[PDB]
Amino acid sequence: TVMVNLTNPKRSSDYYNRSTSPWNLHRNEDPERYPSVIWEAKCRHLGCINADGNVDYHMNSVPIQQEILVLRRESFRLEKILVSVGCTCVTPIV
Amino acid sequence: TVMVNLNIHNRNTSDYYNRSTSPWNLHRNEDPERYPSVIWEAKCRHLGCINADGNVDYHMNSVPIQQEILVLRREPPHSPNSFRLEKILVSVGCTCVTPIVH
Ligand SMILES: O=C(O)c1cc(NCc2ccccc2OCCOCCOCCOc2ccccc2CNc2cc(C(=O)O)cc(-c3ccnc4ccccc34)c2)cc(-c2ccnc3c2CC=CC3)c1
Repeated sequence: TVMVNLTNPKRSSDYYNRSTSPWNLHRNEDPERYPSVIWEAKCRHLGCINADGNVDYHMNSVPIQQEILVLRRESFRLEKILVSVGCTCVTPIV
Repeated sequence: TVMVNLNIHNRNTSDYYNRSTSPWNLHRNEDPERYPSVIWEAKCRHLGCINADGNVDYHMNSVPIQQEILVLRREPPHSPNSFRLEKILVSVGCTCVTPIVH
């Protein structure tokens, strides 16, 4: 137990819309948490968008996750959580 | 100023990054004055994206995906706080974007 003294690009980025594996954000709010609001990505399609603007289901939209530090009120407890931050397009086999 | 229970935290030293059409490499961001002191950040391998033939198509863009994250910053011992909470940006991977539509 220690004493701790206490700009988001998602407010302006457009990759979620122009990606071949686009996504949308879901608001995760917790007033018992710092940060109080985090935004999690959910891939928009199963497959990926091809050059004709159609979903190619052989390719796979998958979410990229990042482990982040959060504070949970207890005075706080330091914890780690897994957040989906965007999606990428993968081939199922090389 | 708050009181943080660090509980069981201690310092430490999928293959999408390769199968993606916008593949990336991870680079070591190290700062002994920070917790976590090491963060692995992505840097896209190419300006373009990989096409069905396995070559790079530069009319498409590989771009990094960023996440704002909390980190602990070391405070001098003279200070009543052990740590200083900060926000930094980390690239977690890359995506392939079209530069223009239609
Ligand atoms: O097995 C597969 O097929 C395989 C496929 C891909 N990349 C191609 C690909 C990606 C995604 C879907 C299909 C793909 O291929 C389909 C068959 O090819 C049709 C040919 O198209 C020409 C090129 O197109 C691309 C080239 C690069 C990236 C994305 C695309 C296609 N998307 C696209 C193109 C364009 C453009 O303007 O061209 C515009 C948009 C667009 C984006 C967003 N909103 C829109 C809205 C409206 C209109 C367009 C859009 C999307 C890589 C690997 C692979 C991945 C990783 N390691 C390896 C390999 C393959 C081999 C070895 C290793 C394997």
